[PDB]
Amino acid sequence: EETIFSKIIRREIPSDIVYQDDLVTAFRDISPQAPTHILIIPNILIPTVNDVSAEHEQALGRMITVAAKIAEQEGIAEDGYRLIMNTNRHGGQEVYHIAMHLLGGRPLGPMLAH
Amino acid sequence: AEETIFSKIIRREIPSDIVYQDDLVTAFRDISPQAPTHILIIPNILIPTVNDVSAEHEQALGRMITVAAKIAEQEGIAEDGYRLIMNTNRHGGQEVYHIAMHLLGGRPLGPMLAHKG
Ligand SMILES: Nc1nc2c(ncn2[C@@H]2O[C@H](COP(=O)(O)O)[C@@H](O)[C@H]2O)c(=O)[nH]1
Ligand SMILES: Nc1nc2c(ncn2[C@@H]2O[C@H](COP(=O)(O)O)[C@@H](O)[C@H]2O)c(=O)[nH]1
Repeated sequence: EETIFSKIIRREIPSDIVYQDDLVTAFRDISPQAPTHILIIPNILIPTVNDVSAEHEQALGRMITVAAKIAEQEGIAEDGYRLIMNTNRHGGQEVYHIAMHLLGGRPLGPMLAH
Repeated sequence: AEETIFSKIIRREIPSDIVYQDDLVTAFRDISPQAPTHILIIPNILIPTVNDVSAEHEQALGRMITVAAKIAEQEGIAEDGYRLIMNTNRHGGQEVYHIAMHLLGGRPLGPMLAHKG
């Protein structure tokens, strides 16, 4: 059940890719929600965070280490930012290939609508 | 940087109720829960901010997520769904300078950002 994210990874549909290595691809979100909104995803199809196992841990860590790098080069590192992963209906997960959202460029919070 | 109370939680130097701990990570309930499940997963090493992460941390960072997934399932929220959030510095609203992943769930969580601008 490949999603559009695998075609993005493979440069078979256009996207603004900001970083890629053998574990991870990062690209700008097509419907951004903050001045910076970048997605960082594993190059392998893992549909939900429920599907992760210990073998994925390096790629999972790289997603965070890559978001940090990207936060710096976006000029958002000092003022700050948020990283978010959504899972299933309560999380609002829309694409079934795991993704960390990097959000920033302005004060962001609260974590959840009250 | 100096240690936060989380260090004393991890080291069991302070009274606590740890939900999970291994070589790499520790998890415990937030003191001010923002959802029916609100559990923090943190590395056992002081990393003040996400800006302080390096390659050598990638295994512990990955463990934070595989552990979040394990806890979400133990909590009965894995199928319904959940959010993992990490906050950094002022714009993220980071209150404690030891990195933490928030596992939030137990209800429909609303928009990913309530202030959507
Ligand atoms: N660049 C790009 N972004 C997408 C595409 N499809 C979805 N997105 C973005 O990625 C997010 C999907 O992550 P999820 O909703 O699964 O957490 C959505 O917020 C959406 O804005 C796409 O085909 N191209
Ligand atoms: N159990 C517990 N939770 C705390 C303590 N101090 C802060 N917290 C929770 O952990 C979060 C700190 O993470 P941050 O705000 O840095 O993302 C806060 O939202 C707060 O609710 C504490 O001493 N004990």
